[PDB]
Amino acid sequence: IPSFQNPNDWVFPWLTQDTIQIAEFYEVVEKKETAFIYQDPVTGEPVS
Amino acid sequence: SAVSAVFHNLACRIAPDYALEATAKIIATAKYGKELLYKQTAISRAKRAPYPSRMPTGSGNSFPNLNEWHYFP
Repeated sequence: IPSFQNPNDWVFPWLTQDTIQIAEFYEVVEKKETAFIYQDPVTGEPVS
Repeated sequence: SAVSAVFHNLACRIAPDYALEATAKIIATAKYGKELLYKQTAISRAKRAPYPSRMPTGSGNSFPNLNEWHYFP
């Protein structure tokens, strides 16, 4: 039954029964990568 | 300062008992005197009553955090 702190108004010209919230956070890590080359045995083409 | 008013109003009221009626200076000072005693009171009672049931909350206002001013403020 999570919350954030309520983004919504506390004036409340109406009040809905449940409006319970959860926050999806996005953080950045570059990570990257290298190599990992293979061939395709299906109808030729190496260096995939 | 309340002395200078009252004794004129008092001397008028007990005058018919003595079969007399107050002179022009006594009734003039009596009315002007009691008016000066009420002068400070009528100044302090002046100020407009709170805003009506329907009044904007404005958008020139910065963060009022309320909608409607009813008899709220």
